[PDB]
Amino acid sequence: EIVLTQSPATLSLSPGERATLSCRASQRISNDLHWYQQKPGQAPRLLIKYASQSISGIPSRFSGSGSGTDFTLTISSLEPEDFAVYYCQQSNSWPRTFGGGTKLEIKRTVAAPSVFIFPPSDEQLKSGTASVVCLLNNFYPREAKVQWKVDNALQSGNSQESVTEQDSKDSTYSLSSTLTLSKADYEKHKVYACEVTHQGLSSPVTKSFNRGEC
Amino acid sequence: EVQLVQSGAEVKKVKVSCKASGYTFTDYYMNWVRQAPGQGLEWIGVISPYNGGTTYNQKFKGKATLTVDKSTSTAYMELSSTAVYYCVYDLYYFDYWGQGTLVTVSSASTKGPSVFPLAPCSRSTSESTAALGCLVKDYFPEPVTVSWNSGALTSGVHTFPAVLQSSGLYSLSSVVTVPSSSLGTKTYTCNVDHKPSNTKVDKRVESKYGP
Amino acid sequence: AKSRTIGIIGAPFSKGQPRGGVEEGPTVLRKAGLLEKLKEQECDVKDYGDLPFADIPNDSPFQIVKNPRSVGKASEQLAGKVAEVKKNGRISLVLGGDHSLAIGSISGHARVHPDLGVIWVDAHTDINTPLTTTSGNLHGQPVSFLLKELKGKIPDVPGFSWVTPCISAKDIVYIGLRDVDPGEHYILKTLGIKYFSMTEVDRLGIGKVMEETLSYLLGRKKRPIHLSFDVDGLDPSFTPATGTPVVGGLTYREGLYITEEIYKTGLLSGLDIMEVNPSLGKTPEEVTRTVNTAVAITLACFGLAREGNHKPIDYLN
Amino acid sequence: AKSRTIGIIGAPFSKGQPRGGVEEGPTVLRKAGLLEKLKEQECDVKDYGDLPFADIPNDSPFQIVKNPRSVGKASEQLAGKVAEVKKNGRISLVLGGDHSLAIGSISGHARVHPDLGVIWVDAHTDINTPLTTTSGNLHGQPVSFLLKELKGKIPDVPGFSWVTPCISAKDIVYIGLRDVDPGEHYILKTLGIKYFSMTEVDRLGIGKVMEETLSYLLGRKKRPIHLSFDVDGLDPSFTPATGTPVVGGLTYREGLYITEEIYKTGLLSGLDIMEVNPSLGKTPEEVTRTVNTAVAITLACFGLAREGNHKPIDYLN
Ligand SMILES: [Mn+2]
Ligand SMILES: [Mn+2]
Repeated sequence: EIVLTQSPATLSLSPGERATLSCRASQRISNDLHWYQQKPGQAPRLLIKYASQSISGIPSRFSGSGSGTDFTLTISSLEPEDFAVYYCQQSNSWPRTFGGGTKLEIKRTVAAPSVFIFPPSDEQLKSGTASVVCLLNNFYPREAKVQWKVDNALQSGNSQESVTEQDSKDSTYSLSSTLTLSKADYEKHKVYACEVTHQGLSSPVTKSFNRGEC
Repeated sequence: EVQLVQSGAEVKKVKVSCKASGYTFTDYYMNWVRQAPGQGLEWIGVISPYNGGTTYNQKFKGKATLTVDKSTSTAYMELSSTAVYYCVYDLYYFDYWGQGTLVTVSSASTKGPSVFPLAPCSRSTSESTAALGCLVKDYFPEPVTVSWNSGALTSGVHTFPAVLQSSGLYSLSSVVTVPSSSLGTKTYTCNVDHKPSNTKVDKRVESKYGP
Repeated sequence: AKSRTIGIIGAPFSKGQPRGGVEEGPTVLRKAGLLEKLKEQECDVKDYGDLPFADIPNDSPFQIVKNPRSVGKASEQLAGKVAEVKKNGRISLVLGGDHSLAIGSISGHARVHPDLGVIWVDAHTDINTPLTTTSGNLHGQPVSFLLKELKGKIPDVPGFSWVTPCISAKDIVYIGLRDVDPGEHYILKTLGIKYFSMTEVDRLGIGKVMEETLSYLLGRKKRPIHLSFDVDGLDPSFTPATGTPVVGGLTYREGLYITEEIYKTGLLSGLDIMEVNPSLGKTPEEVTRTVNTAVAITLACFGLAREGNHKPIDYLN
Repeated sequence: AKSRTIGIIGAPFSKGQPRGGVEEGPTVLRKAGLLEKLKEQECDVKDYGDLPFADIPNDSPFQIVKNPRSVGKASEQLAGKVAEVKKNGRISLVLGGDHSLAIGSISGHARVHPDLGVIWVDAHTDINTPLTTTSGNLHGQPVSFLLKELKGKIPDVPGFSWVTPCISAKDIVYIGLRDVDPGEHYILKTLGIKYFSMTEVDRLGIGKVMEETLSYLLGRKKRPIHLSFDVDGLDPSFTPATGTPVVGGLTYREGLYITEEIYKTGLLSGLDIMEVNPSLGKTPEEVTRTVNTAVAITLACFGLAREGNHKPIDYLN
């Protein structure tokens, strides 16, 4: 039970220079942790024996440093395929704590989301529910706010959100909030505005429609 | 090499296989570890192949029970009533990761989705490269497989992850595409194929007698 | 430096003893991480790999002495490799295995350095002759082949033709005897071998014991000391995962003190770690305790003091 | 009497260390019953309550040094309270908490008694300067602020303006060092601070160690001794429920002997018990063992001999 603190929680960095990380322990484990490369949708992949030593041809860029609590992982030759949720894990104390996740992301520039709201379908109105989907597409970073306005009423608790992973192509993200209402509260209002606050947007863009409009 | 066969995906409201293969058994220690979805890694336990030496986690000694099958190189971790699971060897390291075994803690029944899309032909109001997307709603279990016009439209495809309802544990996905406004005589059919319920959904959306 | 210049030699061997599993000595001690824990302090670590020990299928025993030829071939290969890495001027860190390999470990060491001294740290004396044994397991019999005073008392065991006795009885020191045969106690009193059993340790304190040991060995002449070390000589609270756990053994602190004093001699020349059986841990945590204990012992043989170390530059910068 | 006249000061504080839970030091040590166990033998027990430590929200760290201002305010409040209860002529029993509070504990004690001596019993030296730390957790850094010889080596950490170094390097004694940073070992060898690490304890025996300690401190002059005590300095078999358990520590018997000798000096002036974390017991029985250990240590600091005590009247009546 030694808490491993990964001081970069998440991180975004370009294909480029060094990307040194840190797993700071709670005690002096004295050069007794490891390093992992859990790619998305993958089992984790071990990188380092004991703050060093490059296990089994893991290629050229995963040097570490020890002695004796501040344990680092340098990414010297960044190699942008290496963007994965990293983990440190102690060895010589029980029970075997891991890190938390040290997500390396792609840095490009801040992009505005192409915002696309969608009415609930008449098929969904033929189901008795109503889910309003407002897209945020091809933007950077994940730092976004979706605010629902139902005849200009700031609502919450009726919306579920979904984040894409960062694209290999254009390094963007794609969001949607699914403002799921009943059929009755849907019919009570028309103006269904999606206030989108994102860094690529200079103003909080309210993407709106009316009930029975399109 | 040290290669593993794990089994398998299950839904429970519970044994997990980990078949050792490609090497000499009783040389490396079966070490179970889980990962909650979207979370870190939670170590579980280490059993020897010589004997069932438990040394479980403090928190996992009740729910998780590791057993040994030292004759046929599989080993088993059993459970009583929400994450993905892994078996690794080389207890000081962790280099010999298994497949990945998702178990859901679920009470939902197997159902096909109810897609409530919008696929307008990029003529909503005035925008050239306007979007469209399907609303893959109320399916169980994971996953759905969505393809646009039998996978024809591949650019602009943005499959969103299955956000899980607090309603009936019927998760929700949505896949969207951005065509152009000079594509008005082109329908775009998301082909949602929820295979564990064997349901195949094809969609499109028209206008409402516009100008 | 002169000290902490290490050749590491594994020896995954088990045929000198019954309980299979001490072949996973080198596997475990390397996978727990030993080379790594050496290389922070200025340890010129050079592994030489585990030795490819053969398998004679028709290992026809002697009367009581079981599996003689495989052990003889094993220690011959080991004696060659250990003498080879002492030609490199390193410190022959050997780990096994069992005590039967210490025959070759001290034999090849004596090939290079004939004037050595042995500190045999074990719960047992391991001085069974092939006549005086009862098990005939050869980890009970390494010492009898190396004492020159038992020449003539040693039958020509098949596989040990290359063996020559190398030390005298007045150059070996036992520390931590607590399980001794009648034959072993008879020979030990017969040869006048200086020993510090647990009686004398409880009498004197481990500081006084180590001081008398180094006065008994190095008080005449500076000579390369070959510490060889059983892990069962410690009390099995600290090392449960070993072959012959005998209660009332040495504590962890005392063994650390032994190793620190032997390092501060600076005449350490070859270190042997035997009898590590990971298959005897009732939990893998027990194995973890035994292995971390043995690794801490080995690290304390190479400068890692409990008072700590520092690389000799100003840290106030 | 002069001795066993106690001010008890709790300090439910944790911000010098990462693992939250050592705030339940005073809660547990009072709920286990400590005041009560004092009051049978003639202990003028006066609690002074747990100190109301504030919460600075914008505790902006230094580079490595984390949470400086809350720790500085905490030790300042503690130094005021400890000097206040030494104005009462009592013995400042302080319990926390962590070693960061020992700054104020020895500071306020030195305000009243400038000629004190520190016996810093801990598995660690805690002599990290803000330059030489790696964690920056301030329980690794109390001693650097109190040494006059590190003046100039101490950057002006925000919150520690009131701090003045108070003791010399030749007046502090370590007992039980077994986990020392390279910077810590470098400074410890640099200042010539007399220490008794586990090496010297295993060499000498705890009787000889305590005798040399009291000869080193009081052999020149009778002066008030401030024993400050970590519970991880004991072996973690006896004290598992603490922050940095380091194996191969002091046994329970040896710690009791230390405390009994310090009582028989009669120059005990201020006692500090730190690093008790009940949240680190894997079972509450482990917490029970740690707390009963620490309570027995404290009681043996106030006359409770293992040979026993008697009130000086004839019991044959
Ligand atoms: Mn032995
Ligand atoms: Mn301490």
